[PDB]
Amino acid sequence: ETKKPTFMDEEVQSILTKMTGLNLQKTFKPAIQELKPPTYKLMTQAQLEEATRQAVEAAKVRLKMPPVLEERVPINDVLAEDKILEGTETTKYVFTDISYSIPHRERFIVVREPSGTLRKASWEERDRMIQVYFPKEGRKILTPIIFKEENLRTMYSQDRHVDVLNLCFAQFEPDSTEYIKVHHKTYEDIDKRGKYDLLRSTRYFGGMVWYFVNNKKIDGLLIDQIQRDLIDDATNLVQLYHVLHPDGQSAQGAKDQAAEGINLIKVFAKTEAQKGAYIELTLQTYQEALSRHSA
Amino acid sequence: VRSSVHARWIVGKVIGTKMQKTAKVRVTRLVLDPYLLKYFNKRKTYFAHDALQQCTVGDIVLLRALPVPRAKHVKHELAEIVFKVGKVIDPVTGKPCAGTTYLESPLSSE
Amino acid sequence: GKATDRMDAFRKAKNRAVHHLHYIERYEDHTIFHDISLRFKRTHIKMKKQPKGYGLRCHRAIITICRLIGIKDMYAKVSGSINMLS
Amino acid sequence: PMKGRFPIRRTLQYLSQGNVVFKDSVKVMTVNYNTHGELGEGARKFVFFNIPQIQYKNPWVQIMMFKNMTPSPFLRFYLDSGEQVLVDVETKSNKEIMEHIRKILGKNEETLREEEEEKKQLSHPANFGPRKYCLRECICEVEGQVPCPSLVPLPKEMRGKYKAALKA
RNA sequence: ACCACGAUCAAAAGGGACAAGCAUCAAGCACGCAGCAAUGCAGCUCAAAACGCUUAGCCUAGCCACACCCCCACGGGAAACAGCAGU
Ligand code: FES
Ligand SMILES: [K+]
Ligand SMILES: [Mg+2]
Ligand SMILES: [Mg+2]
Ligand SMILES: [Mg+2]
Ligand SMILES: [Mg+2]
Ligand SMILES: [Mg+2]
Ligand SMILES: [Mg+2]
Ligand SMILES: [Mg+2]
Ligand SMILES: [Mg+2]
Repeated sequence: ETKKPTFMDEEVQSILTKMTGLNLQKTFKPAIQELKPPTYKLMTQAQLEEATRQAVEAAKVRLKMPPVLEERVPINDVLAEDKILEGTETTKYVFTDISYSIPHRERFIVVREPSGTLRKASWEERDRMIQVYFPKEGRKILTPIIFKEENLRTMYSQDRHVDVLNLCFAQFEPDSTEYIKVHHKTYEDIDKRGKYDLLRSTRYFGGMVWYFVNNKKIDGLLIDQIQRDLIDDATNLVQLYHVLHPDGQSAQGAKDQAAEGINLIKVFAKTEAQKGAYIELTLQTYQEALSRHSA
Repeated sequence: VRSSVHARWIVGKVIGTKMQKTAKVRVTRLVLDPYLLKYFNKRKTYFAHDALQQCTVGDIVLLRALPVPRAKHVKHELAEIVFKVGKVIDPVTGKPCAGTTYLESPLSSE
Repeated sequence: GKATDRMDAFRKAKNRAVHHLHYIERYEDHTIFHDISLRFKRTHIKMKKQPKGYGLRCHRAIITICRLIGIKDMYAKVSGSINMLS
Repeated sequence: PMKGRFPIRRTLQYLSQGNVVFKDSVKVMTVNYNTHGELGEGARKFVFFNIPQIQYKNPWVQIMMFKNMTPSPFLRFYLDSGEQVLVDVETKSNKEIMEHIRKILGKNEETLREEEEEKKQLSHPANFGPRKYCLRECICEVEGQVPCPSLVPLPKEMRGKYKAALKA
């Protein structure tokens, strides 16, 4: 009938890509690593514009948003219950099919329990066995302690939210419970302190916006965009909000009033926005500075 | 098509015709000098069966491997004379030439 | 500096050197602008531009002179005659 | 310095920059070129710059050169089936010659990508053995598993010196 | 299991490739080819190192060689740890 868009829809990806922005200086920040002597080229004005164009293309690949997945369902499937083996072993066996050309989500990984049961391995056992035999660079078999609540607050105090998301992406799977828990705790810390600029020009901004829109908490990000003269982004944020909440007070108000442009932010600020008063004030200040520049 | 001979097709220069129905052919290959990383010619001798005794010392020939060696050192046969000595036919135009000069102009037959 | 006494030679040398000063261009105030390869008489010197943190990996006399110039990162190799003045 | 003109040719980096990898049918490649003449200039640069790169990527293909045997330069390839491929190169540059032979007798980028993948199957990450062949030598290197006794002494209960002592 | 007109593994045989030093080792001396055969031709290798002397286990997931000596082992000399421990 009428399906609500997904994160990977072409319309949603285009909106979130523009809201993210593309800053070559931040996307290609100098990395602290083993260095080599740089090379030099003599370029005309046209060759330089072409080299800058290729850098923008390489940046749009680096800003590719990871897909937002729902939490995976636990695995609980018994293949056999060989009761004759009960009490013959004290430790369980973990059998991993290491056939090279098989997707990791299609590999059979089973466990023979001391009770004689042959069951499929759980998601946590799977990702651990896959790292044992197919070690991925940046991933650890034992969960690093950085992901403890006490150590994440230290990372947030230093405004290293992107590092937390880079660590989480390398350690956990996108549909894992640990992955979703860490991403949501990082998004919530950014919303509480208004640190939305830390994720701009990164591949994690779209996932953060997707989280605020679904949980109906875009007031903070909307205020941040107006204070930075990003009304084109602030207007798309309200439109994306109406698209994902069609049967809402704001979405209807925009239809009844045929609101467009800045008018959408006013309709949203009065109906569904929780900080409606602070949005009208922040929006009023913007229109003033825009009039002074016009005059 | 199978054959127990290693070198299936090779081009070489005839350097001897003193054996009956056998042409002695010098074959050169480029071999990389590992230290200098420069290619140098490495030559090897092959005996080729020439049933019609049509090979002349100095002509360039194409050798085809035999299914099995017909003698201790005869593992190939004359498949084609590429460049007859002193009687070259330009493959690009099909006209006879003497070095870098035509003996019959390509314009003769249009 | 030349003199019968060593301290007199020290005085002459350092007082004269300050009147024969070069100016050395430095890339980002820590290395040279490009690889330098030259021969002076029979002494060969090959210098390489290096990134930050590389340090001075050079003949000990070149290290001393680099610290006076203000070069922090460079590689140098000396071949042929190792004549200090050359 | 390195001897000769264009010493870059005598470096492994330059030799590996060849993009011509002949199909399995190519067995011999003869090169007929002239030492003098403006119309044979591209063929001379081809012999000077590219033949080393071709031979490096095709070590088992015989390459033989011939000087001043005909009025114009040309390449000729001899295939395993007995077919011969004549390529007229007069007036062409050495780059146009390399692009031509790559199109008619070179393996495409797809065929080469596949071959590289079939090689990666020979070094399975899950296998244990010497560093020359495997990433890890022993399972004790995997975090969480019982470490090597040479680094962390095993508990007395897991050692035969004290298992037999108690049992005996 | 048995046949596998197959796969795997791998001899013998054929082709190719494959250590170091000495050229004051420069020639080797039958080392080739044709023919169904009879037999005919006189060729074959070599300074791009033949032929020869000397040294050495090797290219190490391991491989090669040897197994008291006479390269071999009918035979002979002779009576065997280069399996472990030991002298
Ligand atoms: S090397 Fe793994 S137990 Fe010793
Ligand atoms: K023996
Ligand atoms: Mg064999
Ligand atoms: Mg000599
Ligand atoms: Mg002597
Ligand atoms: Mg020898
Ligand atoms: Mg020995
Ligand atoms: Mg003994
Ligand atoms: Mg014996
Ligand atoms: Mg013993």
